[PDB]
Amino acid sequence: NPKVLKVGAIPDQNQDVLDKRFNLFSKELSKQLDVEVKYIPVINYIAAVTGFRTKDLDLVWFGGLSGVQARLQTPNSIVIAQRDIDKEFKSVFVVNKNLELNSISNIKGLKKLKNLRFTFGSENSTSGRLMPEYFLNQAGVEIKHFKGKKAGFSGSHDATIALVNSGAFDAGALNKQVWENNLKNNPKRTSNLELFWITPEYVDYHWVAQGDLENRFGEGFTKELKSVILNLDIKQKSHKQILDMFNAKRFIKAESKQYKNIEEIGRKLNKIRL
Ligand SMILES: O=[P-]([O-])[O-]
Repeated sequence: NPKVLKVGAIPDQNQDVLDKRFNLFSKELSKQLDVEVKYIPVINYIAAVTGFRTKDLDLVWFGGLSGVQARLQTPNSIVIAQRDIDKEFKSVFVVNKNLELNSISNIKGLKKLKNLRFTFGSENSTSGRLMPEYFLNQAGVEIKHFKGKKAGFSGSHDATIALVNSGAFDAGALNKQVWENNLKNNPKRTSNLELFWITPEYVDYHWVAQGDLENRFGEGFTKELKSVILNLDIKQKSHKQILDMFNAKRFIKAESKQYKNIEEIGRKLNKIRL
């Protein structure tokens, strides 16, 4: 249906959170743009990229890696916006309390994760896989050093927390904002977990739009869409509700140039391929 603006997102958290966030976002866009807007869930990160490529999705909340992948597969698409935090984004490594492992204050301490059961997030996660693996490798830790000579891939930051919290895995890595959200608002999910390490900064999440929206929605639509997202205003109750779900005071401009380092890291780890 070409007259519906279809919103998507990488499934980086439990579906209940995603539904609430993206349905509220969609309703606000629909009011301001005077068009039908619908959030369309997907099963995994690959499905977000491929749904964008096939034009089943028009406007998608991507991670750094998955947004790079999507824009490579889908030429002439548009980087729309990000949060302030997405310019200086971080991961956390977490460990199960039962290990009695002390936190570290230097990257070389990641060697303490060798011979443990370790899970990443999605195979295509920036904060849950790509950057954690990069940092592990800098410490001399490779996937083959983990218990079983393999790592888990949980598919989402909430799922990583749940796996380490249950003792299915000893350790994992995830989005630092998600870790903090769970720690405060869902403390039972984090009862058996301790913060192990906070990573250096890198670029992450961003909105990506199709390049052809004008043909369906009229001249100037993409500009209007970008404007609506950038002008979301913490002082307005309905905007606040949306913005709080993104753990942000505002959205800001983002350009394709800024994802060069993620792309290069992706190439080095053979992760540009889905
Ligand atoms: O790509 P995102 O899960 O940090």
